[PDB]
Amino acid sequence: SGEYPTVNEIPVGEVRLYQIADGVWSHIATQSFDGAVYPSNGLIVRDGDELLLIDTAWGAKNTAALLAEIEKQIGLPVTRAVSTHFHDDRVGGVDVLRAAGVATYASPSTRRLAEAEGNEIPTHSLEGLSSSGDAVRFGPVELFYPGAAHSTDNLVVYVPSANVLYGGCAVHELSSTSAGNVADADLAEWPTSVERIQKHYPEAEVVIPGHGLPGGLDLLQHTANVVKAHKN
Ligand SMILES: CCOc1ncccc1-c1c(C(=O)O)[nH]c2c(C(C)C)cccc12
Ligand SMILES: [Zn+2]
Ligand SMILES: [Zn+2]
Repeated sequence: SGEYPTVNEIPVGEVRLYQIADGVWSHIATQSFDGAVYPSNGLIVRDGDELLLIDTAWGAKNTAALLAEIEKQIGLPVTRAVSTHFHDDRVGGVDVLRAAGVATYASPSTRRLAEAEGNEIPTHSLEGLSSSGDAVRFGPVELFYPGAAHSTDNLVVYVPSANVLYGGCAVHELSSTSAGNVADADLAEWPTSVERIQKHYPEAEVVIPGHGLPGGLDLLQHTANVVKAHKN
């Protein structure tokens, strides 16, 4: 009923959308992993009379449910998707997307890692993102590679028309007390990569983490603080 969705308010097997700004939504779904249940976020950005999707809904059935929710709530076709790193909360569902007519994209680094992991693999490679600080345009967004953080391949996404920064899993929500799933992380570089984001996007108004509640620019500093304390 208008608050940001959580596991407790998403019916089983479902997806919810949340309007962030004009022509910008997040998508929220839940998944089980290793016997625990987690929420995750992605992004939807209006691209004229089409939509750009950022990240899957963490699984094939969740991603089918995401497409249905988009049809119900927005009614414009999803024509392209970008996955922001190789984990299953970002690429799990890419095969569903690909069979629904969506063109799927990721950096070459993400594609290699996904393949090596046994995860679903986006079709198209995003060049121009291999060095930290690199940025490229993709429809209505900018894609930015901040350096290694949550993963070596993590990308962030900026929506310039709305000053929305989608941090993905490199950015944590303000209630977080730990650095989340750090299996593939670079704890030592992560603060430096966050500082690069802070420097590049000083006008961000909304910051969306890969998991949990959006907020403002303070999510960036909080993330650096939690990572440094996990490493300590
Ligand atoms: C282990 C604790 O993990 C987290 N705890 C809090 C929030 C997020 C996670 C988490 C993340 C992340 O931090 O991005 N990725 C996950 C995966 C990925 C690898 C699919 C699976 C399970 C959990 C997670
Ligand atoms: Zn991840
Ligand atoms: Zn994640």
